[PDB]
Formats: sequence, structure tokens, C-alpha cells
Amino acid sequence: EVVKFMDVYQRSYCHPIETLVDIFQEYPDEIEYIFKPSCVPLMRCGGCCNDEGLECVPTEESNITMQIMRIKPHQGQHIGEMSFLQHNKCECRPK
Amino acid sequence: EVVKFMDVYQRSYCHPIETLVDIFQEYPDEIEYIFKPSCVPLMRCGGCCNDEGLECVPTEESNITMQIMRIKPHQGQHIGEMSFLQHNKCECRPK
Amino acid sequence: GRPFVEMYSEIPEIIHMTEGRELVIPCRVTSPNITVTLKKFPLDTLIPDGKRIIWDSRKGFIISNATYKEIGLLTCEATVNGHLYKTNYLTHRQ
Amino acid sequence: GRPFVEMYSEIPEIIHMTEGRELVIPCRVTSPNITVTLKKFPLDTLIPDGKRIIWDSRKGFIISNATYKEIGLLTCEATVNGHLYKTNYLTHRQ
Repeated sequence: EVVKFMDVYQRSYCHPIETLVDIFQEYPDEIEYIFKPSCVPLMRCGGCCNDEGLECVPTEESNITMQIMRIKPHQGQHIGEMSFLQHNKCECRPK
Repeated sequence: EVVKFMDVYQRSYCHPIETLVDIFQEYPDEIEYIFKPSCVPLMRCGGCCNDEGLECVPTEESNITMQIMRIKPHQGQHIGEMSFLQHNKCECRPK
Repeated sequence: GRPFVEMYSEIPEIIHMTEGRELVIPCRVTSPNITVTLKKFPLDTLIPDGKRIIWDSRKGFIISNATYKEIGLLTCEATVNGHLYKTNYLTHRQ
Repeated sequence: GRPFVEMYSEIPEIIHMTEGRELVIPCRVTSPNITVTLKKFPLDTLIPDGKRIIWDSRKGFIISNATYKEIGLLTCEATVNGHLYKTNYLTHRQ
């Protein structure tokens, strides 16, 4: 089955899509911890603008807090609540 | 008021997730063309393995053909059929 | 029958444009009183205001000084006899 | 009544392990006849073969030479009186 241009185009176009983000990138400060999971599912702007001059960026945001497990080297491990950034609205704009 | 660890975990765990891939990276050869859209939606392995020794990779694949428009500057703009790689099964494995 | 002169419903038809310059969406109709709407994908409706965006049943939509907000898949819609029609265009800058 | 000595439903309990070495899933039961199942997220079921994987109502599951296919979120399930119980463990290779 071939995917029709229209579908491919609308489906690929810049919009908030669930992205699996690595917790270290979000919190590159707690390098003394080992998280579980290491990455989380976040709504993020993604897709193409189909014009090198444009870039898909967030025009509306919000936070989400999840239960992440942090393991401290050799000395126990606790379930910490982490807040992560999510993209509610994306828009193609000039870079 | 927070995402339960279990959810966060099962949802983040290595699996085939819809990814918006840039047509170039896939076909870094047709750089004399401009595609539309410039990226496409493909199922790809994604998520974490939660162990630095492991990496989430495909254990089963398949192709998908999509109607892509190529614009050869100062010249035609025809709808070409393109085939893309899809990941049907993912698995955490030793890097 | 069809209210639009040229109808591109499956594959949009390209329209090369230039930021700052005028851009014309060619969806002309078979009669002056046919009402046509201009929609930008994902979700937006372009409202002719008589200035920057102008309607002309014989040309189509005329945008003077096309901004980024008009680079993309634009669709013209007209409903004649309870039936909805639409032609799509894809503006390609440069 | 409950077949599990240690009941971990919400937060899996960690279990430091060593690839190649032995691993033991501590889901011991209150009876030697209770039948327990071990699964690995998300599509797997670990089958005791009497060799690499061994059941022991008093210890739990014993895996000798734990491969990568065991590092993860493992769960023991048992149905007692039409009721299904489960304890989750999270294997962490240092």
C-alpha cells in the first residue's frame, strides 16, 4: 500500500509529537544519580516545516511531573518526583 | 498529580514508536532535489533500555512506500514513490 | 458542476513564491458570486480584508507581501449545491 | 489468602545483579503448591526448565547465568481464589 502524499504531508508536518527524552539531557546536573527509567515520554515539537528558513518551535508550553527512580551509587535508591517540559503547540517560524 | 513510576516505565521502555524522520538522512544522495514534505513519519525503535550496556535496536524490519514530491530546481516537480525502512520489533541489546 | 476552474484535489499544485513579494492562490471560480474560503494547513483560515489579502473570483486570492504564515499547503473551499469542493496548492519558497 | 510473602505492586523492588552470574527473583509463596509465573516486560514469559531457570516455592526463581534478556522489570504472577496477584522486581546491573 502506498501512503498518499496528503497523508504523508499532514502527518509529517510540524506539530507536538510524543518524544522519548533522555532524563540526563533534561537534568544534566544530577550526574551523581542513575535514573530509572533513563528516558521519559514527553510531548515535543517535531516534524518538518519544509522550508530551510523555517524551524518547528513551541508556541505554548506546560510541565508534567513524573515518578522517577534515582539510584545513588552504593547507598540505596529512592523514587523522586521529577518535572519535565512539554510542548502544547508548535509552529513553523524563521530560524 | 504525577505519572506513576510503572506508567512512566512501561511507556518509556524500548519499543517501536512513531518517529518523524528527515528524508535526506535516509537518502543522503539525492541532494540535487528538494523534497516535500522534507520529513516522513516512520515506526522506529525508540525508548530507553535503562542500562548503559544495552541499546534499543530493531529485531524485525519491513519497508513502507510513500508518495513524495521532489522539486528539481528550475524544473519539474513530480510525485515520486519512495520506500522507507520501518522497525516492527525492538529489543534491548548489548552495544 | 465544479465551481473551481482548475481543481487539484489529490496532489497540491506547487506555487513558487517570494517572501515580501505578492503571491496568488489561483483558485478562480466559474462565477462571481461563488463563495470561496482560504485555509492554511494545519489549521487556519485566511480572511480577505481587502488589503493584504484580496479575493477576485477571476484570479483567485491575492496576497501582497507573503509572510512565512503563507508558505505551505493552502486550500480553497467552495460549497455549490450542498457539495463541498477544494483545490490544494503548496507554496514553495525559492 | 495472599500467596506472596513480600508484596511489591506499586514500586518494583530493586535487585542488583551480575550478568553471567546468578540471579534470584525473591517472589516466594506461602505454599509449595501455589503456581507462580515469571514475566519480563513487555512481551515475555520466563519458563522454568529445571536448569537455567528453576522454581523454588521457598526461594523464588533462580536463574543461573543471567543474560541481558533478564535485566529489566520482571514480575511474578499467581492466581489464588480467582484472584491474580503479582510482585514486580527491577534488575539493575551495576
